[PDB]
Amino acid sequence: MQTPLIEAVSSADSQGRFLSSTELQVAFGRFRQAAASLDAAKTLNSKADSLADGAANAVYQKFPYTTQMTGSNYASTPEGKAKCVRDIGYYLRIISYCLIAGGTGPLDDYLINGLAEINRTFDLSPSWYVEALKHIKANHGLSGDSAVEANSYIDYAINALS
Amino acid sequence: MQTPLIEAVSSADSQGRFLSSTELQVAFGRFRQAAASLDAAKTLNSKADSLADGAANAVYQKFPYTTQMTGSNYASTPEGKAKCVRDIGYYLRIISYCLIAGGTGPLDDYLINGLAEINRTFDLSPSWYVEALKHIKANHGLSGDSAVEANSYIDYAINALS
Amino acid sequence: MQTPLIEAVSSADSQGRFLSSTELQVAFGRFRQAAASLDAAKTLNSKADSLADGAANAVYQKFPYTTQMTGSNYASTPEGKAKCVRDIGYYLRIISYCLIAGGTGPLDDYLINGLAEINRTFDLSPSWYVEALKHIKANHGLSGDSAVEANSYIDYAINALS
Amino acid sequence: MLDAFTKVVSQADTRGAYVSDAEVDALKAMVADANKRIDAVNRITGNASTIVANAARALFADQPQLCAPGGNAYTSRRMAACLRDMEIILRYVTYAVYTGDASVLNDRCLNGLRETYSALGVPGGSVAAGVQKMKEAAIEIANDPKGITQGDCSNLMAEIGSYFDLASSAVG
Amino acid sequence: MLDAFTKVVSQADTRGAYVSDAEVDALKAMVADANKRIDAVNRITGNASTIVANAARALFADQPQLCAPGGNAYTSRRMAACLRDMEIILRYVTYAVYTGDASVLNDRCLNGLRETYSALGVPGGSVAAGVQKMKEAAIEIANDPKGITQGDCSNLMAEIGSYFDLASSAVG
Amino acid sequence: MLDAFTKVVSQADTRGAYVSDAEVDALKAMVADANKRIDAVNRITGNASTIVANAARALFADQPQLCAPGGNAYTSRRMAACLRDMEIILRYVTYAVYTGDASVLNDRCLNGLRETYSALGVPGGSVAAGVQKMKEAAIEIANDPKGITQGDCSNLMAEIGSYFDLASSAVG
Ligand SMILES: *[C@@H](C)[C@H]1/C(=C/c2[nH]c(/C=C3N=C(/C=C4\NC(=O)C(CC)=C4C)C(C)=C\3CCC(=O)O)c(CCC(=O)O)c2C)NC(=O)[C@@H]1C
Ligand SMILES: *[C@@H](C)[C@H]1/C(=C/c2[nH]c(/C=C3N=C(/C=C4\NC(=O)C(CC)=C4C)C(C)=C\3CCC(=O)O)c(CCC(=O)O)c2C)NC(=O)[C@@H]1C
Ligand SMILES: *[C@@H](C)[C@H]1/C(=C/c2[nH]c(/C=C3N=C(/C=C4\NC(=O)C(CC)=C4C)C(C)=C\3CCC(=O)O)c(CCC(=O)O)c2C)NC(=O)[C@@H]1C
Ligand SMILES: *[C@H](C)[C@H]1/C(=C/c2[nH]c(/C=C3N=C(/C=C4\NC(=O)C(CC)=C4C)C(C)=C\3CCC(=O)O)c(CCC(=O)O)c2C)NC(=O)[C@@H]1C
Ligand SMILES: *[C@H](C)[C@H]1/C(=C/c2[nH]c(/C=C3N=C(/C=C4\NC(=O)C(CC)=C4C)C(C)=C\3CCC(=O)O)c(CCC(=O)O)c2C)NC(=O)[C@@H]1C
Ligand SMILES: *[C@H](C)[C@H]1/C(=C/c2[nH]c(/C=C3N=C(/C=C4\NC(=O)C(CC)=C4C)C(C)=C\3CCC(=O)O)c(CCC(=O)O)c2C)NC(=O)[C@@H]1C
Ligand SMILES: *[C@H](C)[C@H]1/C(=C/c2[nH]c(/C=C3N=C(/C=C4\NC(=O)C(CC)=C4C)C(C)=C\3CCC(=O)O)c(CCC(=O)O)c2C)NC(=O)[C@@H]1C
Ligand SMILES: *[C@H](C)[C@H]1/C(=C/c2[nH]c(/C=C3N=C(/C=C4\NC(=O)C(CC)=C4C)C(C)=C\3CCC(=O)O)c(CCC(=O)O)c2C)NC(=O)[C@@H]1C
Ligand SMILES: *[C@H](C)[C@H]1/C(=C/c2[nH]c(/C=C3N=C(/C=C4\NC(=O)C(CC)=C4C)C(C)=C\3CCC(=O)O)c(CCC(=O)O)c2C)NC(=O)[C@@H]1C
Repeated sequence: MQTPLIEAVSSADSQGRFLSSTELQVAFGRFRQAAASLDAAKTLNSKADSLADGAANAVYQKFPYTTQMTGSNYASTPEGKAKCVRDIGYYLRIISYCLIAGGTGPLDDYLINGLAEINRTFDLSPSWYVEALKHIKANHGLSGDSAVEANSYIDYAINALS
Repeated sequence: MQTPLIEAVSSADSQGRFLSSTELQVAFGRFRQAAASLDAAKTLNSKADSLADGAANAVYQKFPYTTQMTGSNYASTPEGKAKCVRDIGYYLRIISYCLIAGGTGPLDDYLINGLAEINRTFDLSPSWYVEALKHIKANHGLSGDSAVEANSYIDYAINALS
Repeated sequence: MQTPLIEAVSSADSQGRFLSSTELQVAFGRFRQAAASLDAAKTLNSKADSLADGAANAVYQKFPYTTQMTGSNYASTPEGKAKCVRDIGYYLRIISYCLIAGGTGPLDDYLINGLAEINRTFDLSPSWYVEALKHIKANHGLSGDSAVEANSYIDYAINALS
Repeated sequence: MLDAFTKVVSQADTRGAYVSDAEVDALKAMVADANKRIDAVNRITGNASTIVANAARALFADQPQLCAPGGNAYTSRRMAACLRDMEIILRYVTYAVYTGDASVLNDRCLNGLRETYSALGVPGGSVAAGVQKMKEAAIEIANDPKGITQGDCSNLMAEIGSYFDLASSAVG
Repeated sequence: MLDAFTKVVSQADTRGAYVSDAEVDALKAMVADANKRIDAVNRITGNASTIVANAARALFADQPQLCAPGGNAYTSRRMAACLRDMEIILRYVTYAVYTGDASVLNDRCLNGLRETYSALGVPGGSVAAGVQKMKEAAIEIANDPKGITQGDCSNLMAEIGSYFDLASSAVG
Repeated sequence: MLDAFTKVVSQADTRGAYVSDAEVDALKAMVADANKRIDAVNRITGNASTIVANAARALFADQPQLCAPGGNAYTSRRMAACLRDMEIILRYVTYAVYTGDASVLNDRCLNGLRETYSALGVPGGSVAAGVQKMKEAAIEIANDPKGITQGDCSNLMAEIGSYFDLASSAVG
């Protein structure tokens, strides 16, 4: 699962060689950002339930048919809304993992790879999750480079859905 | 073993896909001829011993040395003639299978594949079996499309021997 | 392990075929030289300890630092000299095997393949063994085609070290 | 592979016998019903993504731990792999229906599959339950009396069923 | 692979020893007889298709169920595969005779062959009987006293025999 | 493979949980010490051929039968193969130190290695002793107090050690 560190080892290993000064400098780079990103992941944890509801509410506003039309794939029921907020909690949790890992690896392995197949088979619209992500982006309440990173992960997820 | 049905499945499977309307129409085609061919196989069964002797006699006429020259590979003995009529019974039986299966598959898998190697190693002349097949073709006593099919299988066997 | 005989079988086998008249003539060639080469191997056995010391002495003359400089890789100790004469005994013994086998196979499989890696890792100079081989070449005391062969094997070893 | 006709041929050839009159009549009978056979293949094939989607929904309603975190269909990659297996098994089943023989399904899909799943840690029991849900969705679709000439497809649906059950037994 | 000379070398190298005077004299003796060796390889090689054909005839006379319907050499494809195996084994045997060592035959032909045949359902016992028939045909041809300078090839024929017997034991 | 950060992530994801504050602080602590980590990787990497050479010397002094004739490191080809294995294991160890997780070493080097050595006849016990000698040479080099800013690398050296010990246990 791709992080700056694993990318370097995978390059070195595919060429049968020991790590280079450059791959060592990759690690310094990763370690220079790490602590502010780790902090960002902690604040996302303390606001997760709050963000997830807020996001799911923002989806029900933008797409009112999702609250009213009956059928498995909609939030017209207690169970439908609970599925929806769950899915939003997954995007949020998996995004916090990207802050921990210093790259998109958790996003690729846990969510993005197969996403189209999931959304098609279960009749879930990608645009729904795009709105939820937009809400998360505007309310996480992060600042500094933590925000710029978190937002890169959110943008990367929106782009996979589009 | 190739029949119209198996050819279609093997095409579909090698392309990782479900069967097409066309492959369905292949099946209709196969099923439209099947019952007259099944009938042909039944009449060949009721005349097999008769045809096999008649054929083997026709071979002993055309090639008189096969009845007189001594040695393993000839019909100069009770055992030699019994081997010969056996082999003719195999061509006839395997031909009846082609009528059942709707294609040359049984002929390819049971008789034709390796035939040259068999005939060379055991010093059997292909021309002998060509004569026997010619006799079968002129006495099966089949009519309609059954005959045209049976004869295609007989021709296909003669061609493999030439 | 390559000898004239094994080379022929490996050619025949890689082409899926039986041995040719030519590969039979290869064997005659090998067998025509064999007895004089077998004799050469016997005389090398009876002079091995003598040659090995003589050779190792010739190395200590040419490269006096090997007797004086301390450290693992030198003959400055009882153990260092005993390692050295051992190594020389290996080149001599493995050369006698080439006379037995009618080719360089034993030299390739037991000594030459990996030699550079061994010499580099253990800080042994190839030039040392080149001198030892030169001494062996000038004192084996062989004549006729036995000498020309033995000398080809010695030259082949010197060339691998250079 | 074998189809229904070469299956009968190979059993005969093994005994050195012609196909009997009875076996020939049994195949004629199968030829007479072949439009129905080809409808089932057509209907299942054309509704493949619906049969997979609905069977998956029903499996996960019955077995929600499969897709909760730490479950073997949790994460999009594993969910997609699971749906893909369901599709693959349905595809081999349609091939067995078309040929009228299980051998294509056995030889190219089921043989070795139990062993593949245990080496992976995929719960074979739950795959079997997924296959059964596809069976139900598939037979409802294949045996729908609307938009089709009316008649009896009872033996054919039992045959379709037996291919789904073979898939369930191979992994369960 | 090893030939007779490198076989002796490898056993010596393992002990850190020079080849003994005795072992050297044993190889000289083998060198003195080498024309006979090369005749046997030549004669078997040049009569390969006859040795295979006749051994196959004798095997099937002895074991007619192998080629009756349902037998493992029935059908032209299986008969051809059987003849091909006989040829392949004869070819590796000629290689062992030429090198004067079994290793080529063991390493490239016999190792794993018993396991291959059981996975296939080929009757190893009958393959062994086929190899023995090739042994008899091959030794009669190799030891024919016509058209050759007269002398004693007794030890060489016993050696040829032992390679055929190794093939029989590896599968039987 | 996993690195120290994704190792923590994967354990959390399995429980459906966010990484805890405690686990986050544990990783921060590892981030604070990361210059030391990268020195160890650098120092071992840059002295790789010396660590291998010296460990090999010490192994063979302790176990001279390995390289006497008939020993499994006797002949230049086998000696070279042995040195190469030592280098390969040292290289995977440096990768585990850099990532801060054993998974790269387990997945790409150690898994299946015991089985490889027994099929070959390589003495796993002696490979384990060779790895231990590399451990000693490597830690002396990594923890050398000359030419480096002064401080405490105790936990890091214990970690390096545990990767060498994992390699020893996988084959010994
Ligand atoms: C049981 C499966 C259901 C059912 C089947 C059934 N079908 C028919 C008749 C036909 N079926 C076809 C099939 C196709 N035509 C096509 O063009 C394609 C795509 C290539 C397919 C798959 C055809 C041509 C016929 C004949 C023409 C027609 O439409 O009538 C019957 C009638 C009897 C027969 O065997 O011919 C039956 C009974 N019937 C049911 O009620 C079941 C729910
Ligand atoms: C036992 C196997 C039979 C037998 C063998 C035998 N052969 C010889 C002599 C020779 N054999 C050859 C062989 C070949 N010459 C060729 O051109 C080819 C094709 C490349 C081959 C295989 C040769 C050159 C000789 C010497 C010349 C000759 O023909 O005499 C002997 C004589 C003793 C010896 O070893 O030289 C013997 C005994 N003899 C028998 O009676 C056995 C049935
Ligand atoms: C225990 C392993 C030994 C030790 C380690 C140690 N290192 C530092 C400080 C640094 N280490 C580096 C590493 C590199 N700089 C490079 O250019 C390269 C090649 C790419 C490497 C591997 C760097 C940049 C520093 C900071 C600058 C410096 O040189 O001081 C410390 C100090 C504390 C810290 O973590 O920064 C320590 C303790 N110290 C010992 O005494 C051990 C024997
Ligand atoms: C909320 C924005 C909208 C909504 C959601 C809703 N989702 C589902 C069902 C599923 N969602 C997934 C998604 C994931 N699975 C994963 O493993 C991951 C990565 C960790 C993701 C993102 C999956 C697999 C399902 C189906 C399986 C399951 O039940 O868990 C439903 C139910 C769908 C159904 O057909 O039953 C609903 C209702 N619904 C809305 O209307 C909102 C706009
Ligand atoms: C009759 C036209 C002539 C004739 C026949 C004859 N045949 C044989 C021996 C064999 N024939 C076969 C052929 C087949 N084996 C198969 O499996 C199949 C496909 C199902 C075929 C067509 C084989 C394998 C043999 C040899 C093995 C065996 O004995 O069964 C013989 C005996 C040959 C011998 O050398 O002993 C004879 C006499 N002989 C004539 O003269 C007729 C003109
Ligand atoms: C004598 C010319 C000089 C000399 C020799 C010396 N050699 C060694 C150590 C080794 N030599 C080898 C060589 C071989 N191993 C093989 O298997 C084969 C093929 C059969 C060869 C040629 C190897 C592997 C070693 C190291 C392992 C071992 O100890 O056996 C040493 C000791 C080196 C050390 O670092 O301890 C010495 C001293 N030394 C001289 O100064 C002479 C000029
Ligand atoms: C869904 C109902 C269940 C489930 C499935 C699941 N399967 C896999 C992984 C594999 N499945 C296969 C099976 C096939 N491959 C083929 O080519 C064929 C046709 C011949 C079949 C039947 C294979 C080979 C794999 C592994 C290779 C790959 O992923 O392509 C997974 C992934 C397991 C993992 O840990 O990565 C899953 C999740 N999971 C469930 O829980 C359901 C019960
Ligand atoms: C004839 C005496 C017996 C017999 C033989 C028979 N063999 C096969 C199939 C195979 N035999 C082999 C063996 C080899 N392949 C090699 O490359 C080598 C040299 C290294 C050997 C020794 C293999 C690999 C096969 C399978 C693959 C293939 O067919 O090429 C068959 C066919 C079995 C089947 O069911 O298809 C037969 C019939 N049969 C007898 O009854 C005799 C006792
Ligand atoms: C040296 C300390 C010990 C020793 C080693 C030795 N190893 C081999 C042969 C092999 N070793 C491996 C191991 C790997 N290959 C890889 O790619 C990796 C990384 C994933 C490892 C860890 C393999 C695959 C082989 C066989 C293939 C090859 O040679 O490349 C030998 C040769 C054995 C032989 O008989 O030829 C030796 C001698 N020997 C000792 O005695 C030491 C204890």
